[PDB]
Amino acid sequence: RLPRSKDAILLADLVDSCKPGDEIELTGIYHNNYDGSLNTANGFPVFATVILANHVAKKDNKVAVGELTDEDVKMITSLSKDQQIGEKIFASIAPSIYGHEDIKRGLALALFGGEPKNPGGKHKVRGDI
Amino acid sequence: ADEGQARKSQLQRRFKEFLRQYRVGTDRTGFTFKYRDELKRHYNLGEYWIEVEMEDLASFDEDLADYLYKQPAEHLQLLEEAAKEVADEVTRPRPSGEEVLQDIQVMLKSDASPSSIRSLKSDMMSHLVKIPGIIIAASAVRAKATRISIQCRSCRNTLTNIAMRPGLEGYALPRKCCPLDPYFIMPDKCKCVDFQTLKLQELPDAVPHGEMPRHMQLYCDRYLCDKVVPGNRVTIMGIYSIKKFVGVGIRSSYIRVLGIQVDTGAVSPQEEEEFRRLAALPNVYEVISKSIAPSIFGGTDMKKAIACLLFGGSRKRLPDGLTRRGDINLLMLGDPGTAKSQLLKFVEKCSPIGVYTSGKGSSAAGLTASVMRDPSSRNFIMEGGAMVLADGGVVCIDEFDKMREDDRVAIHEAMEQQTISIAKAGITTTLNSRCSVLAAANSVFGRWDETKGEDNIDFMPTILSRFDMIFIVKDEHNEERDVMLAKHVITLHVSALTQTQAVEGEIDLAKLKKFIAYCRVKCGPRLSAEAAEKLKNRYIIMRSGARQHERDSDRRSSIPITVRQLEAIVRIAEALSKMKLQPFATEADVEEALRLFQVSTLDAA
Amino acid sequence: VDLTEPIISRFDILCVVRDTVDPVQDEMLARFVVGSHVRHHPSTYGVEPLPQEVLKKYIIYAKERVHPKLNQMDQDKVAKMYSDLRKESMATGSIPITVRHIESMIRMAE
Amino acid sequence: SEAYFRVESGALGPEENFLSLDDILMSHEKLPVRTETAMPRLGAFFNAVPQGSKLELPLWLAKGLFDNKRRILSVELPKIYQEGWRTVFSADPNVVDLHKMGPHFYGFGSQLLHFDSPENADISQSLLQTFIGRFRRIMDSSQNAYNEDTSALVARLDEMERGLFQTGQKGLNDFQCWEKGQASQITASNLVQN
Ligand SMILES: Nc1ncnc2c1ncn2[C@@H]1O[C@H](COP(=O)(O)OP(=O)(O)NP(=O)(O)O)[C@@H](O)[C@H]1O
Ligand SMILES: [Mg+2]
Ligand SMILES: [Zn+2]
Repeated sequence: RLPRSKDAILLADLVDSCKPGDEIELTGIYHNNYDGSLNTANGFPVFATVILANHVAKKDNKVAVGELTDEDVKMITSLSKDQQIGEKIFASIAPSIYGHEDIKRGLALALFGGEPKNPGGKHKVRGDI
Repeated sequence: ADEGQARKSQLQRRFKEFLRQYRVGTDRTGFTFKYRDELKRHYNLGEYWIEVEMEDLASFDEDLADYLYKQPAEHLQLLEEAAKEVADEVTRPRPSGEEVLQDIQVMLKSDASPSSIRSLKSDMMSHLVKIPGIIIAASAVRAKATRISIQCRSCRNTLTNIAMRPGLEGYALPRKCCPLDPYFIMPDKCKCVDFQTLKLQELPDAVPHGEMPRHMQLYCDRYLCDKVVPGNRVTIMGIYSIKKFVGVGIRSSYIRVLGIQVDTGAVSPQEEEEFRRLAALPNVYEVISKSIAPSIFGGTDMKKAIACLLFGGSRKRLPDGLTRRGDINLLMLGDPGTAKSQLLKFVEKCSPIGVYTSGKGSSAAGLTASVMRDPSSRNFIMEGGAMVLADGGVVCIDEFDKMREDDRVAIHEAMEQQTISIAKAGITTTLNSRCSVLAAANSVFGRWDETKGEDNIDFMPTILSRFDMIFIVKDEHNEERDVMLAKHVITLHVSALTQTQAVEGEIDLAKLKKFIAYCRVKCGPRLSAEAAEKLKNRYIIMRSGARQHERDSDRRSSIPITVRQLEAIVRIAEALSKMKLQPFATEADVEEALRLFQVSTLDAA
Repeated sequence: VDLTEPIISRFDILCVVRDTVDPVQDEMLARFVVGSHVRHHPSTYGVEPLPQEVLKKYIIYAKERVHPKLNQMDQDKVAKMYSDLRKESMATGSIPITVRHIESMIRMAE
Repeated sequence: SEAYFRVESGALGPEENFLSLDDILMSHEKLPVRTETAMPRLGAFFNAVPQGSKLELPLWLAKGLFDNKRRILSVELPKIYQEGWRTVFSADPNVVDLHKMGPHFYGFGSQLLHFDSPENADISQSLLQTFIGRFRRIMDSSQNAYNEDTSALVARLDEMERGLFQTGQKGLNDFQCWEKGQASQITASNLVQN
């Protein structure tokens, strides 16, 4: 079936909260107003509608560094003190898969990733794995 | 109101005294009135503009600088009028034919750190802003009225010298003298200036992750017109403002430009002295070769070929009108992971004009030129592809083997004739494509497989002939080279933190770029007579060798050896001479050209 | 594999998984799979994992608030390793193209 | 002070300077002629060159062969000194490219008067009015183009006008160095390059 759609208005700081292709989660006021173009298109007193936005989240970016709390940072930095943190992270990738420890290790290294750099300001090399 | 006129007069007087009194220097050496002398020399040259630095204005009178930052639209008019009267008292008396005083455009610049397009929120409206970007489109110059005179259509009364507001905003004609719209604008009795709209794309460094690059409309005025072309990188100082002719209370925004800074051709005499010294010192060729891609270990002959490509030969127009290309076309076939793409990414950065394209990401129209319908006019218009955007420069086609054959066919005219002939949609022209093609590709079988021979190349002979030099850069395993290369790579990765210091026996990238531009515009060499004799004889021996190899194989070689290769050697020698700013190519220059082409010909054995 | 060298060499990490028979390992794997199926009803680890919410927070923290620098990595050791890795690869069938594998090691250390 | 100075150009005078490199290069430029009598042994150059032959040969050689009786050859003006190009100069002297139209335009034109052409007066008046028209732009550009690329300004100028431009630039640079105090320092000569 064809999908339905709605227009939404972002104001002030909510602009640039999303881009095309973003699976957003939008809170807003469902607002309606008279529209003569829709009236002549439908032949009835049909009112256009738009969502006056009040919050935009994303359903893939469920966590972000701009939302991390001091307690989250504290427990993260406490976990890093453990000498088993590498093994814990490797065991934590796809825990419902038995074995494949080398695969989990490689995927952890790719998931965290290296550091991009540009020595001399003239020669780029990627950081991603 | 008299109080308002008093305020305007006081601010104009303060700007006048800034332009009259500002000095640079010290009592230990001396003083020069910077803006007085700039006004005098520019007016006597007929330039009628100056470039007032905001930092200098702040040092003289901080309140004026703050007012000009917060309210530039109000105060730039006063500053321009102040500059006009200062120019009058500085230049008069003037000779015959120069009695009438001319208006002065006060451009301005700043040392402040720039903002960005996505940083331009609503609170920046009507303020001075300084943003970087790339010009992607440039309008043709059009006339905008600065003062008009309007005549009543019925009774022929006239209102004259009505001041038009600057920028894209217009003026409302009065509805009282007669009819409801009594007036028409007199086309003769009005004064107009050049204006030009541009589109400034956000810097690729500045685009946030996952976003498309934004772009901003610019308005350039008077002497800012044609100061920048598409493909240039600029810092634009201007006034963020609304156009003033879905939703209701919305107005489109643009930047009224008042200062353009090309972030990277008029060289200073000091820079010219430096370039002449560089051309004069004996090992400039090796210095340039070391300066090209200094982070890339080895590949010194390929770097030398890239040097010859960057400097290029000399275009020649012969008595019958036929033109010979000076540009050098360089193909780099070979194994993967061999810094070919990095060398292309260096050349794009280093060439005075440089355009980087992926072969797989390109199309025939997008490379040469596109014909598209203008949405606002219904006519078909021309759009420059990469080879037009790179005219007078280098095209870096990476992953060149991934193009479809019909798209590689499109560049045949532009590679050799250096023109793009178009006959589409009723518009028929011959654009210029005076550019060098630097291409990179991998073997047919991934790595170069020596057992399969000529099957490692899928390119046609016709397009292979158009490349001046063809490198088959094989990746040959060797423990000593591998150890030294790995040490170089690891130290390079460690050196990402050490302040970007320079190196002995090397030219900085910016200085090398400017030196290439200087040598390109200045020097066009030729061959010496005995050098031409040597090249003639060696060409005969080379052609005989190629013919005998083809006969022994009983198969035509993939890479041909033709008159284009002779002329390729000619223009390589001319490029080597142009590095040294010599009017002639010696036997040694031809010898180095033969050596480079022999490396590129062993790669075709 | 049927892939070519220019596309193989761009992958920093190559992984091979084989479903070879080994009855003790098959018993362990099958018991774990049945355990997962009964555990997740709608209703080699030895270390215990993090909770996945904690792991997401950990990853997103580490990718922004941390930028590992490189100052010393035993250059001669890595260079010797890469050189004889190239020597052995020349005789066999996987492709350490020159710098990409060196930089893969640098990226993995980071 | 005792700096090197080239032998000055005497091209505008009744006769050019013997030792002037500029005059030598100026007189090297070729000049169309018609030969009035056949010349043996010179068919290797242009065995006899026949009578009535059109030739282009150097101005020094034309002056050498030319006697006022017009016994050996007749001398014809180059196109840039004939009436159409004189009219082009009369239109606006500032836009013509005297660097491309012979680099020694005024010197060649002045020595072209030696052959006693019937339009010598027209040539002389054209040269004088061309110089008068171009003088103000030369003066302003030379005396106000401070510390910048002078290539576009100096491009369209003949060698005499280029010398005037360099004189004006030298005066400007001298005064600016004085005003900024750099003239007081004692410095090594240009020969420190060696
Ligand atoms: N000699 C070298 N010196 C320094 N870096 C090198 C060298 N050879 C390869 N590299 C690095 O290897 C990486 C890949 O280089 P690249 O520019 O893609 O070579 P390439 O031959 O064009 N790869 P491909 O597109 O598969 O042919 C980059 O990080 C380069 O800096
Ligand atoms: Mg590539
Ligand atoms: Zn009226």
